This record gives sequence, structure tokens and C-alpha cells, in this order.
Amino acid sequence: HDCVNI
Amino acid sequence: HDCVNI
Amino acid sequence: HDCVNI
Amino acid sequence: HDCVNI
Amino acid sequence: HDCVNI
Amino acid sequence: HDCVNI
Amino acid sequence: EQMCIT
Amino acid sequence: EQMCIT
Amino acid sequence: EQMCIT
Amino acid sequence: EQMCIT
Amino acid sequence: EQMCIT
Amino acid sequence: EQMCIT
Ligand SMILES: [Fe+3]
Ligand SMILES: [Fe+3]
Ligand SMILES: [Fe+3]
Repeated sequence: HDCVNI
Repeated sequence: HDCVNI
Repeated sequence: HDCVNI
Repeated sequence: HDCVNI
Repeated sequence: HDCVNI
Repeated sequence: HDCVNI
Repeated sequence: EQMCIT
Repeated sequence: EQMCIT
Repeated sequence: EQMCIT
Repeated sequence: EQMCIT
Repeated sequence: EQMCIT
Repeated sequence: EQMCIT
């Protein structure tokens, strides 16, 4: 899936 | 890479 | 309580 | 802008 | 799972 | 309430 | 829709 | 830290 | 469509 | 750190 | 729309 | 830690 780091 | 489509 | 609108 | 601090 | 419908 | 924990 | 930090 | 959809 | 934290 | 909807 | 973390 | 769209 498409993610971003947080 | 800071973004994802929603 | 801080918000965004999606 | 449509942002919150996390 | 740590999720919300958006 | 419908929440994620970050 | 509103998404809020508690 | 919690983010909730109202 | 969900936003999930991992 | 911020989350923004753009 | 996009969700972006900065 | 990641936020992912599923
Ligand atoms: Fe990666
Ligand atoms: Fe990477
Ligand atoms: Fe990457």
C-alpha cells in the first residue's frame, strides 16, 4: 500500500 | 516522499 | 482539539 | 492551509 | 489494526 | 469515537 | 469530514 | 496521541 | 479506503 | 511534524 | 486529495 | 512508524 513515514 | 493520495 | 477537513 | 501538528 | 475509514 | 492512535 | 487530534 | 473522525 | 498506522 | 491535506 | 507529512 | 492508505 501507499504510505508515509510519521 | 511526503505524500499519499486519498 | 485541532482538526483538518478531508 | 489544512494542517495539524502531530 | 489501527485504522479509520477515510 | 472512531480513532487511530499515532 | 473532520479529523481531529484529541 | 489520537486522531478521530468526528 | 482506510488510513492505518503501523 | 505536521499532517496536511492538500 | 493528498495527505502529506512534513 | 507509518501511515498507510489501504
Ligand atoms: Fe519504503
Ligand atoms: Fe524507505
Ligand atoms: Fe520511501
